[PDB]
Amino acid sequence: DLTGYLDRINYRGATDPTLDVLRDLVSAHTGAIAFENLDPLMGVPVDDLSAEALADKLVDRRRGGYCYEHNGLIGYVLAELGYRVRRLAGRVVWLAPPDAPTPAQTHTVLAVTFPGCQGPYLVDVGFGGMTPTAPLRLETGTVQQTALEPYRLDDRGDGLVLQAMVRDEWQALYEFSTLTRPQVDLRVGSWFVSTHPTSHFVTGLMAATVADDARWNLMGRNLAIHRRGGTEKILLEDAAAVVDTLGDRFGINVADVGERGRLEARIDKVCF
Ligand SMILES: NNc1nncc2ccccc12
Ligand SMILES: NNc1nncc2ccccc12
Repeated sequence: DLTGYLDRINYRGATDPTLDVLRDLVSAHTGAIAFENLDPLMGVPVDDLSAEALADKLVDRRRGGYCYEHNGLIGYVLAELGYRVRRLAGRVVWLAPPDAPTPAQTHTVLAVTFPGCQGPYLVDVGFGGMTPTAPLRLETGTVQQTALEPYRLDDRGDGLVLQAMVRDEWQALYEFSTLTRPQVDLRVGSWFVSTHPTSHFVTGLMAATVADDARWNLMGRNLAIHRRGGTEKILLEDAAAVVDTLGDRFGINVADVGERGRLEARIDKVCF
């Protein structure tokens, strides 16, 4: 299974559990496998978070996925390579004020260590739209510049909060505990966010990729290309054009979802 994954992300480097390999893997993964919620949008739950199910979808079938699928898959890969992987749970606070109601635990991230590491590293390749394209030092206060935006971790209560410089200000993305969460808890969270009528992944369409000094973000029919210099926004004309963008620009095997007419009609009723 390891080979199939490495070919999918077009990785060619060494496979020893080191910092450089972790960097190169995260970079290759985020540039190759899109974030998408086509399953929950089409009424297909994300329930099965085993190595076999995630590799079947994200590698063999050339589909994307969301946080549970992305960090699930890379978590299994890193474990096989010799990294120590702990799975964590998070609450998403992006664009919300500090007095917003407590969000559900619907995000999952990884705490990663390896032979000779000075400290633990945060790995998150599943936070569609703003996922860090580098492993980040799991330490507070330090500004950590990536290939795209800079990131910063801060101590918030009994846990931590990940922040990123978006446009002109520091934005809180998600807060999380560093306590290990059992697989079953992650399944419960993934079920909620993929099946609940109020979930943004059920009511709408979201897709995201990086290629390579730019972010390609899609919210329904609204396509945004974020570069270091600025941002360009494209209003997609119809549901048919949205599907084309998902297949071409985002590299998703849209045929896997089923008949294109059904996907177009779902996008038409939801986004238009
Ligand atoms: N799939 N996990 C996620 N859960 N809630 C909100 C999110 C917002 C952006 C990206 C991923 C998210
Ligand atoms: N470097 N500061 C930055 N701040 N906001 C957005 C960015 C997007 C791409 C690259 C850099 C960015």
